[PDB]
Amino acid sequence: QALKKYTIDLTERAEQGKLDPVIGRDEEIRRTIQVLQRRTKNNPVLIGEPGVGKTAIVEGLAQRIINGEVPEGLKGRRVLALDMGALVAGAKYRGEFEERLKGVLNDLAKQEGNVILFIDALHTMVGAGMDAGNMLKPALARGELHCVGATTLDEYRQYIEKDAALERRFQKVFVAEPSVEDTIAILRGLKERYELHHHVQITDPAIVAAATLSHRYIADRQLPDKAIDLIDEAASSIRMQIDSPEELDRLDRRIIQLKLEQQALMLDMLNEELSDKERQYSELEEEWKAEKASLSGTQTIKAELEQAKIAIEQARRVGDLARMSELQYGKIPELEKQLEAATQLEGKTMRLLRNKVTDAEIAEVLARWTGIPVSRMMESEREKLLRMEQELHHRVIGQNEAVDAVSNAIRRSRAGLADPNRPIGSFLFLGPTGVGKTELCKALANFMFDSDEAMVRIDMSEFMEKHSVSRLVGAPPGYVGYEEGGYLTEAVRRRPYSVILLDAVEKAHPDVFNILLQVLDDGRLTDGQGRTVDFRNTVVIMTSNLGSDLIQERFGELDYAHMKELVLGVVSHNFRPEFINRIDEVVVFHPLGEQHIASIAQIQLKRLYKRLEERGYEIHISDEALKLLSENGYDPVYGARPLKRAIQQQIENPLAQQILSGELVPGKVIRLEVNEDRIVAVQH
Amino acid sequence: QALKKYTIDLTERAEQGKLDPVIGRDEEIRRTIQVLQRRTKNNPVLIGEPGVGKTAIVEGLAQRIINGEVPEGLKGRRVLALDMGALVAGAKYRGEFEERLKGVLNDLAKQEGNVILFIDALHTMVGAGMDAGNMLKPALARGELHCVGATTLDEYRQYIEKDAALERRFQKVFVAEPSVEDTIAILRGLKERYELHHHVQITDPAIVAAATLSHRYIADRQLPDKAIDLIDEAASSIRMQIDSPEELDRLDRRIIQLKLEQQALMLDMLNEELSDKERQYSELEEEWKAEKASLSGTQTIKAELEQAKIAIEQARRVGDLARMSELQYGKIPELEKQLEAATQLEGKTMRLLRNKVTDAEIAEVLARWESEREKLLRMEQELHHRVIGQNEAVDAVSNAIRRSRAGLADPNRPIGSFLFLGPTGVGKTELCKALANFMFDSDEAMVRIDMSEFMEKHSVSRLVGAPPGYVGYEEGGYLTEAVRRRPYSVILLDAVEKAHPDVFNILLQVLDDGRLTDGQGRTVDFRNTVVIMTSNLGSDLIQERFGELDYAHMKELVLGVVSHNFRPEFINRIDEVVVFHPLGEQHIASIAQIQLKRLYKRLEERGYEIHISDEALKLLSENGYDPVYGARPLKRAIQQQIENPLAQQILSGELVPGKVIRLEVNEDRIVAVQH
Ligand SMILES: Nc1ncnc2c1ncn2[C@@H]1O[C@H](COP(=O)(O)OP(=O)(O)OP(O)(O)=S)[C@@H](O)[C@H]1O
Ligand SMILES: Nc1ncnc2c1ncn2[C@@H]1O[C@H](COP(=O)(O)OP(=O)(O)O)[C@@H](O)[C@H]1O
Ligand SMILES: Nc1ncnc2c1ncn2[C@@H]1O[C@H](COP(=O)(O)OP(=O)(O)O)[C@@H](O)[C@H]1O
Repeated sequence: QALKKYTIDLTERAEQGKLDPVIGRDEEIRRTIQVLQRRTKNNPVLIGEPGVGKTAIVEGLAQRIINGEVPEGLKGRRVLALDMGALVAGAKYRGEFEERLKGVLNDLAKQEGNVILFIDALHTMVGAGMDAGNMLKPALARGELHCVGATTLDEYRQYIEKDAALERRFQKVFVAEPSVEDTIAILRGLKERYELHHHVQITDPAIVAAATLSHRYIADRQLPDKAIDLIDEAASSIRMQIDSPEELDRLDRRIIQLKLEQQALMLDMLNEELSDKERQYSELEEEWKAEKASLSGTQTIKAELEQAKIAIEQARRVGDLARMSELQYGKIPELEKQLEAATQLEGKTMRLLRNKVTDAEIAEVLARWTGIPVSRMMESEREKLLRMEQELHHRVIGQNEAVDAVSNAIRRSRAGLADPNRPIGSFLFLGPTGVGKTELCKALANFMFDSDEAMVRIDMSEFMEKHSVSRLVGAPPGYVGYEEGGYLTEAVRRRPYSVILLDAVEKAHPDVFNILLQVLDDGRLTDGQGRTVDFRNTVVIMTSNLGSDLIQERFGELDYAHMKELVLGVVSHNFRPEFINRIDEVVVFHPLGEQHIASIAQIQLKRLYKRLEERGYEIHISDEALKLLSENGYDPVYGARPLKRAIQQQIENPLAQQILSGELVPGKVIRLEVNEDRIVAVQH
Repeated sequence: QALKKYTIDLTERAEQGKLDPVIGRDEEIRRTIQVLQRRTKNNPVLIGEPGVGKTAIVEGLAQRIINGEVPEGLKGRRVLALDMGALVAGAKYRGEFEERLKGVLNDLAKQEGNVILFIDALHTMVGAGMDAGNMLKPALARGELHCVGATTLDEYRQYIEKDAALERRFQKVFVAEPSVEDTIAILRGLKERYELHHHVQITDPAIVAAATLSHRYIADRQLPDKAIDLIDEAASSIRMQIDSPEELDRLDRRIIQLKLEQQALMLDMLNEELSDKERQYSELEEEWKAEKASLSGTQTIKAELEQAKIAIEQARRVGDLARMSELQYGKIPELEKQLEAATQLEGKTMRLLRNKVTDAEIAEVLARWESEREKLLRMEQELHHRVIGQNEAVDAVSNAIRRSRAGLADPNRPIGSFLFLGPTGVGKTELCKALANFMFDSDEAMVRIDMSEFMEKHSVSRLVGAPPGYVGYEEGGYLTEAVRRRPYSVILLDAVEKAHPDVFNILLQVLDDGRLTDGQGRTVDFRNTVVIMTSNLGSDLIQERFGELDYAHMKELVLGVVSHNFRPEFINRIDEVVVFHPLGEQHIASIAQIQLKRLYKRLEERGYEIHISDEALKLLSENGYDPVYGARPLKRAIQQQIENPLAQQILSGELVPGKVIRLEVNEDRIVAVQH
């Protein structure tokens, strides 16, 4: 024969129950049977992005052939899974490939249409060394084969819409991703399957949270394959933690260590201590065996329940009379209620932990994938949001108003009250140059997701040309950066949960504001390569200096409201009404006071003492030296980077020179005493 | 059956202890035990760079199966290692290979989901002749097979990620290269193995030095394989030096030579000399046999100690009562103390020697294949070797190396920042190449980029990285992209006086943190390099008044001149400003002598012998040296004024070989004569 040599008889497998009873998908099975009951062009192809269960649609079609939900044009049909890889890979020679394939077509035509041929990965058939299309073509035209394809949409439009004859030989059935609730229903059927295998239980809140958080976060793989990945991987982690016991291992190491100690000593007391620890070890071991026996009985009774369900389906196919009522009314409710009695018994007895996969397990598995704070406000990030003013003032002294505004913005977003097409929050930082624009940016990226490195800083001062705009969106096809990628859009597509930091957007060309109009309108910024860039998870922050002299000269005896309205008017003179129209909340910075400069110096002393204690020195400072640093590092035009370069040039250059001179000794208290113009270090 | 015909039971070998004690890798065995117990994707493939013991990760999984340290469902599995190579070519028929593999797969269907299959180099399962992929692509989805793959990343990315009916029956259990201390941990168990085969002793400082030098120097292979091969080859080296001596060879050649002479003379005295040397040879031979007997007894009783350890482990597994305490209290301490007595006895008697493995043996195995002070002294000495002159600059760079390579400076700043001030062509290129030839051990382990061409606005668009679709684009980038090509080198920016303020902004970004991104979004670090610049105005002040002035106030005056020309804060972040003198007579003489050395090497390999006169060297010194260029006019003047009349005369059929070819002078020429 040929058919047993190359194909996989799926109806025999579904008759042996080795498949998945996939719930739903009723319209796609209907449209596949609409195609398969035609006269010519009997060839549906199942098209969708991978993971959506096109193989499962074919297997569910086979299960409906076996049970008999099909019309009277498919009953008794066999479904055979041709393996396109299993015909190419023997052909060394001229015409041994076509030998096999003509053998397959003669045996299927001997069956006389009684065999629905199934071909998975149909885009292997076309380019496989003329080969396989130009023999199947006279059979696919006359309907004497019954091919069912299964392919990704990209391989469809690449390997078939090219070759138009084999395009019209087939027929599309567009398969869409399932919904969230359909994903939940699918996973409920698959829970009822999977708890036979991993010997555990699954609580349906973990199922719905798994589906929702997988749809929220995993943006490469698609439903339901990613949800099944999460559920199965958590089931395997719990199958580990059945036999992971740690306390028995600690007690065994303790008793063998005290055994070696007592055997070396042969005052004693250790016969008594070892007897107590052996008694505790035996009790924990017997409790462990009791838990194992409980889980074994629960698994066996769950397996007998599922075999009873399979047997009552056997009675639904065959048609025994008393067997139906007997199996149902006896076997289903009593086995379910003592399955729940075993469930509450395991809830009583599992001290040595879980057999029920909770949502925290899903959080641990998805955190091992990516690392998001996946779950909700867990009173650690939530109290962080309740002290988000304090959390931002942990690193950024001063500028209370913008801290409050950004805190309110993220408090709106994490509660789900943002308009979910816009990005998380637009910001127009104003005011004096170099106070903590970038420090608030770093602190925001820090206490948003990870750290200061989950950002993209873009100097907008460099973009002053038309081809600069074509750079930062991406060059259109047939041109240059279309080879070598866009600028902004690639930086977003690498870091999808990030912060975009612009720098002096007023120094940019007067048209990049229109790209920002698209950004702050809807957060899709279609690049040069024609694929969308999704800003709905990010935070766009823009910095400027359009009223730095205006704010520094009028901060005295003017409140926050008049300052905001005045700088709104001035920015309206500079910018356009559309651009400031799309902004969520323009904040206004104020100039710095000398106590804030002293606080910046304090934080620099904190980080410098940390670095030099990692180096190995114990250094103290007089506050007079702090006052000299504060007076030598502020100006109305530059701000606190004068303090930074003053700290660098007056500490980091001379004191490290004194260290490298073999002068200073690690461990000594090093008081940074003052000079007339400098700071001297002593060894005391 | 066919399992006996084509598989390798790992569990029987670990059952009889033939395999290796797997050390570490708890996490990867954990991830393997996860992926082995799922319902889908039930086939891991251990993926990493090759030779990191992926086979032994499977073997340690098998050992934990035998020792019961696995979860409950794995308790009772069988690990079988199917060879891709064992199956191939018993076939003249049209697929006898396929028949045998079908018989194996039916046997694994008969074993009913128990046998866990091992295959390494899973790409060979994909293409080897249906051959092994699509005979098993059913069995890799029908639950009758639990294969454990093992391959490199490249074969996974090609031959498995593509094949979409195979792509989701496999997970990437990533196995990384173990660290130095991890490799130490792996070696500390197999040291027990690697003495019982080679009859020697291994010491732990040699092990950590071997791991350190292996990770530092051998870069073809990786850890832990290369450290293990160093240990095993050192064991072979000591096995050779014990089993095979030198003075015995000298004495044997001497006695057979004097035996030849005495047999010839048949005055004598040689009967007496030969008898003395034969007595000495017999004494050394008997001492050598005594040493060999001592080492034989030592290693036999060491193997007895190890078999006592194996026997007390057998008594731990079985549970005999008197055997445990008997084997412990008898067999361990007396055999250990007389093994140490044999060790100190060999320390007394081995003269004719070595039985241990030391770090000197590690150096020997590395050569037949320690950092800061030695590298400091070798750096300074090679500075005095290659580049002539500029000993002040030698000391300046040596001071900067002593300041930066102590580690007590900022690791967020670039290492070497300088300004070469002096006339051109004096050896600035030579100094850069000597820096490169020590610090990265090649002359072109560096980057030379001139800055004199970048006076216009097209400097950041030509040095850093161009906008898309303009002049400086299709070479990549001058400065930034060379570091992406060579992250391990030294950077030069000659003629920085012709710069542009964007370049000064770039260099302040360099001297701040070293990170710098081009116009298309690639973050490039500079801190692992050395950046050097040049100017030629205070150099003209040097050419004016280097004589009768010092070096330090010279440095202060030229730093003031640079402060006139450059920004003070721009040159403030520079580590050290150096001064280059005009080399005048003796260094010109030396570099001309170097050019004469390479000329003499080529003319000696022709077969001549040429001696220069010092007067002709003075003519070359006066004709080639100039105050504006240095010595590249001296190079072409050497080329012309020597080689062209010389090659004129040699091809004249004139200068006979084998004579002193004296470079005398004419009134204006440099002529060679024959006498
Ligand atoms: N409705 C469903 N009910 C139950 N399981 C499903 C359902 N749809 C998909 N699955 C499961 O999803 C997994 C694979 O889904 P598929 O859609 O078959 O992925 P796929 O068909 O292999 O797609 P590609 O392109 O071949 S990767 C199997 O474990 C199926 O059981
Ligand atoms: N409120 C603050 N708290 C702590 N440190 C700050 C604060 N404001 C500024 N700094 C320091 O001041 C400097 C300002 O630099 P930057 O923010 O880059 O310039 P600009 O203020 O023009 O945006 C930063 O380098 C930062 O170290
Ligand atoms: N746990 C371990 N401890 C020490 N050495 C190991 C360990 N595991 C493997 N090795 C070494 O790795 C070598 C095998 O390399 P392997 O990883 O099997 O090959 P490949 O390069 O094909 O992945 C063996 O010589 C073994 O000594």
